[PDB]
Amino acid sequence: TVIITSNGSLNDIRRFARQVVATGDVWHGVSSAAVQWSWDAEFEEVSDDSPEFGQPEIPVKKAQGFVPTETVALLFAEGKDELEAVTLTTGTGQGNQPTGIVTALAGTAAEIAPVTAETFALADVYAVYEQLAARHRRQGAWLANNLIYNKIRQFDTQGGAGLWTTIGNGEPSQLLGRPVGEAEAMDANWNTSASADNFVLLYGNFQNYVIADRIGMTVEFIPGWFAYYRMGADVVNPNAFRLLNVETA
Amino acid sequence: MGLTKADGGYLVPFQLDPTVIITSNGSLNDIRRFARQVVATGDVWHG
Amino acid sequence: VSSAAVQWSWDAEFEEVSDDSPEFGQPEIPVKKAQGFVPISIEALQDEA
Amino acid sequence: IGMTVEFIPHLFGTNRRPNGSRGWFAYYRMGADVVNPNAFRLLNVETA
Repeated sequence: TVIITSNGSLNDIRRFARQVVATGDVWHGVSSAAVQWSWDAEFEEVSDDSPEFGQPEIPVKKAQGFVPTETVALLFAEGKDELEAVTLTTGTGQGNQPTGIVTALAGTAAEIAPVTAETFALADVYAVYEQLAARHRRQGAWLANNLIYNKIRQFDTQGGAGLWTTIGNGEPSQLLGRPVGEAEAMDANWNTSASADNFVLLYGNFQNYVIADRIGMTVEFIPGWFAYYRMGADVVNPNAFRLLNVETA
Repeated sequence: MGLTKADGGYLVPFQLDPTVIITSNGSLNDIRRFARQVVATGDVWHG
Repeated sequence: VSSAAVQWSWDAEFEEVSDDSPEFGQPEIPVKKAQGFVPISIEALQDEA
Repeated sequence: IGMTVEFIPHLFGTNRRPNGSRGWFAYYRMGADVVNPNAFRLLNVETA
């Protein structure tokens, strides 16, 4: 056997995200907006209310690796899992990479500044949860790095309305009556980090983040070993999330 | 022979999800579960 | 033996794969000895119970 | 041999590494000639 010395990565996006099987190279959908009504008087001509339609688009991309038996399979699988996790958490979207949720949400109206500049408090969690629309709010999930959850644990000192759980207990399953997910590939500090933007928390309806899968992990033998894998992902509705951004300067 | 159209890209079939997605925020309200409701039969209701 | 994971990459169509080659280490654990001895007399062995 | 189609599962790039493409090979063998030239008649028109 072999002892793996790589840190690896963990991600829970696929636990909540919507997965659809795309037969072709590109997946297509249809978006719409509701009709507009008005209060009209008697014998008044009704206003024209033609709806507008749109079409999202999901290209399918390709990731492959090559080594010039079961040991090789495991070494391929670990790298595949790590790459998939890091890219789903954040992918540049441009070039040859699928779009990640953090990349696709930056610059959208979903981005929110904290109540106190360069500070993480209990008001920020409630602000992220409450600014979302009710339809998406009642059905959604969280996502952050474990450092953030530990900081949340370290808010209650006297036992008030901050007692998520006590020491000697595992990581609680629910936060504010909602499922909790974690991802090692999210920023968790703003002091030592040299970046201006720090996206640390996320909450929203994850059925609006569509991941399209085409071909699973396949391994061949050339008389080296060749393996490749295809997927694609992007966001349909950008106003079903509320991303937090601590801004340093 | 790539996925470009002139190199065999015309062969792939167009894929579409027929179901629709509504991007409007909508609204939720709870007046109707607390308020009193009456059945009008004309144009006005008097009391 | 110990090793690391293969570094996958995002490649376009008709793009040659990178030279992804892992490396294998070798931990070293020798075995060592501990011992202790006590002598006893014949008279003591006969008398003491 | 008649027309035969052979499938190549892997192609390689400049640096002799796979580039994610496959191949289709086909070959044909034939030969022909004339034994008796005198047993044929051919009409030729020479236009200046």
